[PDB]
Amino acid sequence: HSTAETTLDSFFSRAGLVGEIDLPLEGTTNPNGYANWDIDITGYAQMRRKVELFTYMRFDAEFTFVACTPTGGVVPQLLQYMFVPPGAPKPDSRESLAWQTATNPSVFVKLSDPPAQVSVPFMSPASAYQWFYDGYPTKDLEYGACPNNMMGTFSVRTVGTSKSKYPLVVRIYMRMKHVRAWIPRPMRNQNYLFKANPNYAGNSIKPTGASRTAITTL
Amino acid sequence: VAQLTIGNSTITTQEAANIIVGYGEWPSYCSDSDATAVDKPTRPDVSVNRFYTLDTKLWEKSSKGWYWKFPDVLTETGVFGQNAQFHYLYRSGFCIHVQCNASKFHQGALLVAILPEYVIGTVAGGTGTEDSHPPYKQTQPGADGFELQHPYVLDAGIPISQLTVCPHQWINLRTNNCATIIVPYINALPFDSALNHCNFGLLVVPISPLDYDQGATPVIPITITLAPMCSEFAGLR
Amino acid sequence: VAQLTIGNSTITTQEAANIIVGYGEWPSYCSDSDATAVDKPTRPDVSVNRFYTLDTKLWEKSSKGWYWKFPDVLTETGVFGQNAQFHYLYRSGFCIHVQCNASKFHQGALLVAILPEYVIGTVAGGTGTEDSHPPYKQTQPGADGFELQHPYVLDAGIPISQLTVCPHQWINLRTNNCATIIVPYINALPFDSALNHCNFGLLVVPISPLDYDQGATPVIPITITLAPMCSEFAGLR
Amino acid sequence: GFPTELKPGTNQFLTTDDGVSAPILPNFYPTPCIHIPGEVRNLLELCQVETILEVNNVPTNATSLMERLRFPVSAQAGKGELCAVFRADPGRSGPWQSTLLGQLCGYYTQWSGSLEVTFMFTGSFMATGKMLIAYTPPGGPLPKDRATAMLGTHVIWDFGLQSSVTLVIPWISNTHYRAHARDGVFDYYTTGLVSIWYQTNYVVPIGAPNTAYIIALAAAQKNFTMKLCKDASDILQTGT
Repeated sequence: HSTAETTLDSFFSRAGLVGEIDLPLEGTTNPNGYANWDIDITGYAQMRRKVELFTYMRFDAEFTFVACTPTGGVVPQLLQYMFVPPGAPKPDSRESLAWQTATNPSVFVKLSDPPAQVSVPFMSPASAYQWFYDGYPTKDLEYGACPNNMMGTFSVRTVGTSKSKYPLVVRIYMRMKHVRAWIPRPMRNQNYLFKANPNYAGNSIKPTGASRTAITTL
Repeated sequence: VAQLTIGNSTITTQEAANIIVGYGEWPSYCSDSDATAVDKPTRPDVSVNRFYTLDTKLWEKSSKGWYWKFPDVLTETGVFGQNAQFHYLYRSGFCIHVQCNASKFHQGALLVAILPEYVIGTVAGGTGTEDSHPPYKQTQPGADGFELQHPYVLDAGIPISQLTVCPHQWINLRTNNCATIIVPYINALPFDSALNHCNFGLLVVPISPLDYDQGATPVIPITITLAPMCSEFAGLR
Repeated sequence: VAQLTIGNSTITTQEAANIIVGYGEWPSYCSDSDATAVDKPTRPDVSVNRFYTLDTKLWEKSSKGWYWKFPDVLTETGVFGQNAQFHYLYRSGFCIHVQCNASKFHQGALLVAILPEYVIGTVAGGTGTEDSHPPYKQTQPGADGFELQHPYVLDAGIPISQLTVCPHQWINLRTNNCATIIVPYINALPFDSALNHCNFGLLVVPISPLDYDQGATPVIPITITLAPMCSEFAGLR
Repeated sequence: GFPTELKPGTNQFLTTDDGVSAPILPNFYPTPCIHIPGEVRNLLELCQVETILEVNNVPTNATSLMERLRFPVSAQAGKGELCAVFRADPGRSGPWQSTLLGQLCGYYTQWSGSLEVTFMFTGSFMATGKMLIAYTPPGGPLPKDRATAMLGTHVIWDFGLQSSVTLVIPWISNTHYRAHARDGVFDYYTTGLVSIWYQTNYVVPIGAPNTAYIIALAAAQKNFTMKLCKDASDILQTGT
């Protein structure tokens, strides 16, 4: 019965899959053996609903990178995951001098080696992130969108001058730690429409939960 | 809001409204003398001390009222039903808790009371010429209770106009809903049968008829939850 | 004569013959550290601590011997069978007691022993070319045990000529009958599954063949009675 | 070199396991946190907040969902009539799903504690009468009629007097494991049963609304627990 499983850190812990990069040898998606992933903790489906229980949050995260082949095979390919601190520019080519700039923390690891993990501190220049922003950050509709909440950008890529020899799939897991929440708000009860705002189906409004026949009949 | 949790049960009842303790006595076990002096009666503290929530009855603009008979009501469903069936002698206090889920757009008043040795009496035929002692349905109405046919005379020629002279509590919708009564063991014997003699009866009558402007759920659910305080049994079978 | 009574059971076993305590350790609960540190494992002292008396096996002039697998043997019959089924993790010591009802006109000797992680191995086909891991009948032979097919190699290429290197006790008819062994929890994990991994096996083989001059009951009953010492479980389902 | 032997679990990644790993930005000093009013430290704080219990969870129509918040009482109903009835199942589907308590439980596998439903009469001021709220612990089906219902724990509520009564549910334990179709979730079993009855008919003077509504507010008591996490959430994030 220990009320410890109901804390905030015990509610928001656990490494969840938030990203899945894909470097097919040949095809459409990521045709340059590299891709840019913007840290988005909603990469985990049911996470949005959860964090959105509060108005202000603060936390750190431990990202883990489980990469393999689509088959699930291990291969002797060396990778480089780079981190783009919100504010610095991201790579655009397979050798944009971006991967070169030190102020962009990179971490080389082979697929042979166990998953790579690193910790991103609470970025935001604010006191805390905030899932809601009732205004405009002083043409276009810039409502509800809160600026400084950007945690950064991970840029995965196969080390080396030439393309990779095998197809690769990098899965990105992130567990948030040391959490502080504020201003609890009602629990979402209408399906989500966009990752952006809280819009909902303006006719397809369903009841918070299942319904019955008569109020007297159980 | 504050949910009481005594057993594998968890009723989310009000924080602590007003409860009428019956005849001013908390049900207790026993000193050291009974209908068994060389027979130390085991006191079920195990699963015999949890919350039981009887099938909610629906209150209509026309309900005449209902009643249950203790200890019978539970000898049915429950591990307390297990005890009352496999044991000879019995002594146990109680604690009933009647709740009413309705809206501020409804209205009514329920008189909830405990009446020791509640002996029923049917029509006695039709007009009054048949010594027909009420069915085994009115003497022990299981855990689903039974309806009053003549609420005014409580089915026993006694006027309900005076029922308040028993441990009672009112449930006026515009003022509350939950009502509680702690019943102590009331009998002319320390240890009595828990299967044939019903120590008492719980009545719950609509004194001020239920009502609602048309369009509101017409039936308000009355949820009776009870807890066996200080069960006692002697000799198993 | 003196009958031990620990539970709603009452075995009329000898006063107090000799019992071999396994690996020299009385089965106990646990210090304060396990496969559960924020999960205080409830310790069934209720009906999980009584006497169980397995269906007596009949010893013939030809019985090859029998064996049971713990904790499996009881996950079947019993409230200890209730626990082992509705719980995830498990840790429990034991205490087996094998009795033999025979007359001074019979003769034989049984080697009774406890062998941790008793992994069986069938014929492997017939001559030896089939990686057929023994049936679900030899890995967990319920509460009725299972017979050895090759007593000499205990069904696992190990010589019984050396089985005494385990907690054992002899049962020579001309000298006794009842034999006892207290088994402590032996595992490479504090809390292990009580449904898939069998902490050990109890063997009971006729080393000196049963015999009787013609005319005596040819089958001597071997009664195995056991008591779960210090049961422990974690998280119900 | 100092002697080491590696134990199983080496090179292993456990999603729950929480040791550590270096900071991607060593010298970064995360803008200090200032003071934000009303911080939460344990969801259980929330589980004790009263939230509207949709006891009247019948109208499903789109433009009626607002009625689910309250049930009604009126002149049409006569003494004894059963007004409404629901179960003490903070977890499971039903009227509790509207409450914050309920919604949180869904994010948990098992629990136990005492509950606390409150009933608010919103009728006229001139309205009077008695309603009989009654709880029937697990087992004993919903009382046959009002009478028998009263012989067990109940509370006669009188709005003529106090315009808001609170009922305490002793204890509900959603721990009695089960295995329905395939969703072997620890089924309540311990479904208490709250029923509200018309103790007296609805009484009002000439000039007042001959029908009122009652709002229900639930919440768990102090002694509430929650064990095991379950991210069951039908409302999921969708890519634009």
